[PDB]
Amino acid sequence: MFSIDNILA
Amino acid sequence: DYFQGAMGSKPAYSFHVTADGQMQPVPFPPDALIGPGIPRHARQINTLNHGEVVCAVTISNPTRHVYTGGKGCVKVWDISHPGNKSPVSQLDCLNRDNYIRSCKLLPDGCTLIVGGEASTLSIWDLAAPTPRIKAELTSSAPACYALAISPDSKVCFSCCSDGNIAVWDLHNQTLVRQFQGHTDGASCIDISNDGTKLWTGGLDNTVRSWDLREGRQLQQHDFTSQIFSLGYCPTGEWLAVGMESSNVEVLHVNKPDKYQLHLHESCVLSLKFAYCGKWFVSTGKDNLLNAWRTPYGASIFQSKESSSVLSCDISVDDKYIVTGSGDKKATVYEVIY
Amino acid sequence: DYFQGAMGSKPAYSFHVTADGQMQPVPFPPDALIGPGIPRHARQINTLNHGEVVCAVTISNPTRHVYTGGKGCVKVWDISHPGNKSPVSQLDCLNRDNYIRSCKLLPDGCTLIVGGEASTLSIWDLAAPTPRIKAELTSSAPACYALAISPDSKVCFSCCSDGNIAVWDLHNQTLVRQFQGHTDGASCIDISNDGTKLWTGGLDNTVRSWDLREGRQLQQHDFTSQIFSLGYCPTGEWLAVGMESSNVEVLHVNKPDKYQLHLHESCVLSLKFAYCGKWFVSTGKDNLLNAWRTPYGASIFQSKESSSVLSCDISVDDKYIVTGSGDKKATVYEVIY
Repeated sequence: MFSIDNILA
Repeated sequence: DYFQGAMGSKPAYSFHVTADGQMQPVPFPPDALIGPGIPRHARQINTLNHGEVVCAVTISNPTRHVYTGGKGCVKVWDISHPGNKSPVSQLDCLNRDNYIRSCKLLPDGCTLIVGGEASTLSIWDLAAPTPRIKAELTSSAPACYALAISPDSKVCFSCCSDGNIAVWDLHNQTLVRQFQGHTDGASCIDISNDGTKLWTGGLDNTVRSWDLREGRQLQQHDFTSQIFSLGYCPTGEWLAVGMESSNVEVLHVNKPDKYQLHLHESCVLSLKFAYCGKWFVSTGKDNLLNAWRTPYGASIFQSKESSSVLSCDISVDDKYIVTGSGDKKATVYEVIY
Repeated sequence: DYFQGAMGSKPAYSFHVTADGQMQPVPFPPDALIGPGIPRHARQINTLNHGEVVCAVTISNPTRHVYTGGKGCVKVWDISHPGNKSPVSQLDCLNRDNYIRSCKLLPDGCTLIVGGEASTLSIWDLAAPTPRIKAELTSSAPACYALAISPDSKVCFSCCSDGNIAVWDLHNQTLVRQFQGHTDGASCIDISNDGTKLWTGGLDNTVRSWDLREGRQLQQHDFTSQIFSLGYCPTGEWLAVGMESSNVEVLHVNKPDKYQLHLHESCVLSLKFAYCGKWFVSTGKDNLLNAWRTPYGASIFQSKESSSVLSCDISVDDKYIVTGSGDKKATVYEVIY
């Protein structure tokens, strides 16, 4: 599971 | 010409992988890098200053508006008025702190479906004034990561963060089917060119094909890393898959061989086939938009942006490419033939 | 090591000038940058550390030895090994302080004619198997800038610093004729593919053609800057000219059109056609080796070296390119098809 914050930071 | 071709070269980046483990650098045919319907280059023509990371982008048909999904809202930009510096509309979709992850226009351009980091998909009427919310689909999955519309416009497919694929009857707003299989989030999705099969990629390292009539999983491809993006060639035969590993894998549909393409240094976050199917683009966390020949992946052009490229779209006539940026903007490119 | 092409794009750099004044960017045909006999990559495989600026280079036929002309010394290198990297012999000139400007082999590969910034042409026996100086041909001009050997090997043409082309009978070791006309040093020279016409470039801003039998001047072309290099296409029809500005011009022989090509930022020091005639290279004070499609000059590759590139040769088999450098070395490139 990936949120955009995970993907970016 | 105005711009002219100039040939470059790299250490071999494109490989054919046969049924066994065997990996051969692709010898490019004469029309790999040049030919009818093959771009010569891409020219940046607009920057759309959303002001939040653009996780989703789509372009209208006819091309005149672009939709950028950021944090809580979709902004609508009129690119047929090149001087505009701000949106013409804003669609308030989710909580201001939740990212939009996908936005899809219905084939006729009257309706936009939006999903992201929330339980609700919003359906927007785009017939004037004043784009307005027409309906909501409420799932019990925490988030939507990707959407696809059936070619007849009747159904919306939503890739859920729990790995399920929700099938929504749009007319009556009812979840009519759920494809169960993915054991982590379903991250991407496309439909086969004959419209009979669904193809999905997952954070469980699989690609799965599904029969749309019967509802059953048909194939499974297990990889060594997570899948972030995928695209089905509109003329058939080939599925491109963007990997967390930085590879693009071009799978020969039903067959044991594939192409492995290595021109990213990080995760491949998005990909999209041109409508003619003869080429596609991939985008990376490494800031690159790569254009690739179908199927074997000769590198047609590369554009290096200022930040991670999270999302992309190509217009219906293959004339424009839009990309969404970690630098809180979208870029419009014109494809020059 | 395998390499693959990757297409790129530049602002228009290749222009066609027709018989009327008209100047238009070239629309490249589909085989401009791609095809049988067109390089896809130039791989640097050897550095030859001469230790003086390398102002002349030549390669044996068959490909085996490279000759590098420096200051008061020609070194001989054996490239049948990579890799390697050390000279196998050296030819020490009368006074060791004058730059060598040109060296050329007779077809049998055991005679080398050497000329440069002294009033003497040297004939070296390389039978041998260790080199011996066979004759010294003395001129009253202080320097030779370039040499050409007649296709029948009987005659050496020397471009003198005074503008004269001296014709030497090699077997008898004797000055037989002078082509007079250039009103400043002749810097470069080639023979037409039929063997009947001499072409020379000058620091008087002209290119001249000469009847090798009649003995005198046929055509003249007047230019805006000094001429530093030229080559005649081995398959006929085209004459490439390298200029003090930075332009490469490709003149249509006996016809009134030309191409003008702009990818150098400085003087075009040297130039050489592939023996198949389908492409050629130029080298620049700007450190570039540029490869160009015949005649219209689509950019096949560019290689940026550490320093000024003063000289080049391409092997008779089109497999190798050798460049001479202001960094006191030569570079051997393997041409990858």
